[PDB]
Amino acid sequence: YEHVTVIPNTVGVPYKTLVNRPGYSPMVLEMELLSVTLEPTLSLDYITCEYKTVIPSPYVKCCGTAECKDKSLPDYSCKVFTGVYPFMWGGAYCFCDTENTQLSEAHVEKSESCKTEFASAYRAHTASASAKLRVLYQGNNVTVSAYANGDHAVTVKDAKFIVGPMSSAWTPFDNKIVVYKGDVYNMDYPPFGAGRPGQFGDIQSRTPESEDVYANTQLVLQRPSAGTVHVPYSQAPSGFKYWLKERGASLQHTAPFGCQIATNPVRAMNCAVGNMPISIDIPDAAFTRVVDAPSLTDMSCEVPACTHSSDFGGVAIIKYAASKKGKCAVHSMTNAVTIREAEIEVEGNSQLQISFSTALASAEFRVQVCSTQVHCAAECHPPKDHIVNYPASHTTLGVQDISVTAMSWVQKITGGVGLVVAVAALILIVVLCVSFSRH
Amino acid sequence: YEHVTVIPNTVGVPYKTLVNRPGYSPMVLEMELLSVTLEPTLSLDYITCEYKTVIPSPYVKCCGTAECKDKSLPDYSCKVFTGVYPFMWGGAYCFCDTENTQLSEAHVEKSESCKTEFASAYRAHTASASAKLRVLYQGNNVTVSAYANGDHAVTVKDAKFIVGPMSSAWTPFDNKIVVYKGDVYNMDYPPFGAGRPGQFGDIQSRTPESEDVYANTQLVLQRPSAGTVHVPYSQAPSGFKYWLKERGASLQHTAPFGCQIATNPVRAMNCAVGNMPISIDIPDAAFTRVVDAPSLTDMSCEVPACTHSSDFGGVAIIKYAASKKGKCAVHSMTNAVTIREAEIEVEGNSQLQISFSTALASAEFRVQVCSTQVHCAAECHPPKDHIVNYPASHTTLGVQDISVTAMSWVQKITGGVGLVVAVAALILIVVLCVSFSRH
Ligand SMILES: *[C@@H]1O[C@H](CO[C@@H]2O[C@@H](C)[C@@H](O)[C@@H](O)[C@@H]2O)[C@@H](O[C@@H]2O[C@H](CO)[C@@H](O[C@@H]3O[C@H](CO)[C@@H](O)[C@H](O)[C@@H]3O)[C@H](O)[C@H]2NC(C)=O)[C@H](O)[C@H]1NC(C)=O
Ligand SMILES: *[C@@H]1O[C@H](CO[C@@H]2O[C@@H](C)[C@@H](O)[C@@H](O)[C@@H]2O)[C@@H](O[C@@H]2O[C@H](CO)[C@@H](O[C@@H]3O[C@H](CO)[C@@H](O)[C@H](O)[C@@H]3O)[C@H](O)[C@H]2NC(C)=O)[C@H](O)[C@H]1NC(C)=O
Repeated sequence: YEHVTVIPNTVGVPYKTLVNRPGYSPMVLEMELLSVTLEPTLSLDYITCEYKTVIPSPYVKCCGTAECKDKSLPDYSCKVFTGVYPFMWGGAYCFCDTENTQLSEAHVEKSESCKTEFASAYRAHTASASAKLRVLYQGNNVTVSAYANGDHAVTVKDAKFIVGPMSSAWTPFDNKIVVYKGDVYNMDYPPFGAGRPGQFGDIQSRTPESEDVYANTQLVLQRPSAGTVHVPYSQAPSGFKYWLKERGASLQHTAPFGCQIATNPVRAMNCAVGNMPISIDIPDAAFTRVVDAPSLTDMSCEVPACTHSSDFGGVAIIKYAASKKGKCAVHSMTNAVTIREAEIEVEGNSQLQISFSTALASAEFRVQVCSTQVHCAAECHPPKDHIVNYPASHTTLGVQDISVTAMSWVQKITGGVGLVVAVAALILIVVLCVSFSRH
Repeated sequence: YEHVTVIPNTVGVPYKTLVNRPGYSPMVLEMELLSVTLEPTLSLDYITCEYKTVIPSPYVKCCGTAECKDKSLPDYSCKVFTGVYPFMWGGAYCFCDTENTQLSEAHVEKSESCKTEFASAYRAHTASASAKLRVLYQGNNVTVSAYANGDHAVTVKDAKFIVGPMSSAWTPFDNKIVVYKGDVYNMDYPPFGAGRPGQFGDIQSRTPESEDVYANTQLVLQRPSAGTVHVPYSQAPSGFKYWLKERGASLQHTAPFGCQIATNPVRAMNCAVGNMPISIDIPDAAFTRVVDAPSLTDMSCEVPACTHSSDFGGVAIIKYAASKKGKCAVHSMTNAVTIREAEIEVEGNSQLQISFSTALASAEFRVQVCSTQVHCAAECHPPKDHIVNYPASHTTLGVQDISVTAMSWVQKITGGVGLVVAVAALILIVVLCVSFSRH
């Protein structure tokens, strides 16, 4: 028997679905999402890391001008400085006083640190949804791990589960993301081969091991101080280091819908967005024939206490006369009231307790305790605690879910005004009918 | 100088773009797409292959009944056949005649061939476009390899190229594809864990080396022939082998827009879809000053022959007076006519020869050479050949592109009728003005 139901994508909140298969005693399955993962498909664009500026020892010609040679190195710069008379610890380096010329050169290489310290620039396309579902089946807890794209069937205890597709394609990840050691950011990183100095992606490579490096640090060689050999330069500070200080909050801190973000692989977990359809194929052996089930008659529901405290604060006691010893599934007939127990045991003339959660001011609801139904009603009190550390187990209320006392007042007021109108309307109708009787 | 142009997404067809930078001689860059690749990002769903049915030697018990326990193997089946009296070459196996029972069991597992012969069920999301472009930069042929997503700047001879994004997101691949070898199919393969017997996907695994195997072959054990030791069974033949015979045409042969399909990795190549924006950052060194360039005067154009073939039929002879020896760009001022040569050499008082193609019955166009325009005119003949094995070098014909003789006829006819109306209208206007001159 194939049963199709839909639950909210909210994680950690159990939902109950009634499987009503004619000829068999009603079955109730409790399903809870333990984990929902949206794993984006990524394509690496480039690696950003700290750059190393390489400055080979300067070449000094005591007499005669040095010549520059072009090189293909990532950001090669070379300049000749005439009129230089450098000193070493033991005295002037050159015999020549004025004809001395220095050749300075420098280039940029990706640092050895880039092997472990780097940010990866990725493009995200679509997400592969995956979910772990806890199901109470035949009274046992079975965990179903399946892809939530609607195309993965998982069979446990001969029950086949289809999960998804997701009702929402929403993902916390943007088209372009940057990943740094567990921290994922949504940013429009600059195009490969066209990065800018002092900004993220100033030095770029396609892979951490690639020797193909783009660099735009605008390295400029300056004239050495008189009497010295050092090679001064002006260069934009690594955009990677600046980014690390200016990263801002990561997606696990900024994402909507309470999404948890993790890396290796990049994952968005437990995003409370949309619904997740579930289809369960339940084998005939799993069902108990109606005639083989206890029949419950002479039922009466009493509700000794009710508080709409979001944690099954309500308790109801149901008296019953069971035809025989056995088990019966319990289901609420209204969405407004959720019952914690999926099944109870029945025997003879006795009573059972059920814990329930509702937002209702007045808990008017019906309960199916096996094959028969009983009507429950109560006045529910508010909680004293303003804040809790858990999501409500009950659903929200509509405008029609006001209290019984409030409804009585509304009916009396509405009826009072409606009666005045109905009477005034009748008087006018009679007068008009008379007015047309005098034509 | 940043020049932004759009090249139609056609491979093997050269396009001319004019770079007009004030103060410098006009430059023409010839661009040709050599290869355009759309590479879909894939996520493997499962592997299918030919299955092996494993049948262990049958267990025969003599005076006694055999029994077995259920196993977790992918499609395990076990049955006990009573009343068996098997013979071997030397006589009956059991001393007992009727008390004998045979225990037959079998299961389905991936064959040893699945490591080599298999089909991969992939999910295709979006494609990363890339292209190889030929550019006639500075009179030389420069090959640019770049991603075509608006990213990946490529610098060649100090000229920086940005390619894309593509004007069309269209791809030949559906969201579900199946890859066998060099063939890719747009197949809506069945959900994992829920394949059907005798059909593709009857046996499934997540990876070629995975021990996680789903199988649905309807393997049913049959009673053995009397006196014979064997385990007969009814099983649906491999759906993989059936699929191989029923594969049909692959996307390589069925895809629209002339798309070429290849695998390892999966690629769609040279699809004639939409267009591809190109932005070129051209260094000032690449431009020649107007004063340094040759200046042409006293230009005239004649066309010894013209045929409006898809090839470069039609030759224009242009006479010129050049102030200096040198070279300059040649550009057509009309889209209707394309000139094969991008640049020519000019000297003194001489003539230049260029080839062009057009769909025009009457070729009327202006040619800009060294910033001087000359007007050409010709009567073009139709081609004798009906079909060629190459795409037209010229653009399409507009509704306004009518021959000069035909245009003359239209003007004479339209003018003649318009004149009759204008005269008739004048007569009526005069009569009405007279009518209103009464009283
Ligand atoms: C099926 O599982 C549910 C939920 O239990 C959770 O999921 C399971 C698969 C396991 O991973 C559990 O470790 C995990 O908690 C079971 O219901 C839960 O039972 C536990 C006791 O085992 C309850 O803990 C206590 O409950 C009392 C109630 O008065 C509290 O006072 C205690 O402070 C403490 O919380 C837990 O609350 C309860 N959860 C719910 C929603 O009812 C369920 O019993 C199990 N069924 C079977 C047959 O295993
Ligand atoms: C720049 O490149 C173009 C195009 O050439 C193509 O791309 C190059 C990068 C190379 O890969 C070439 O192998 C490739 O074809 C050159 O124009 C082409 O020149 C060739 C001759 O070298 C022409 O082939 C001839 O065409 C005539 C036509 O009548 C035939 O009779 C000959 O037998 C022969 O096939 C080719 O047609 C022509 N292509 C076009 C569109 O005109 C170009 O010369 C080159 N320039 C430089 C400086 O290298």
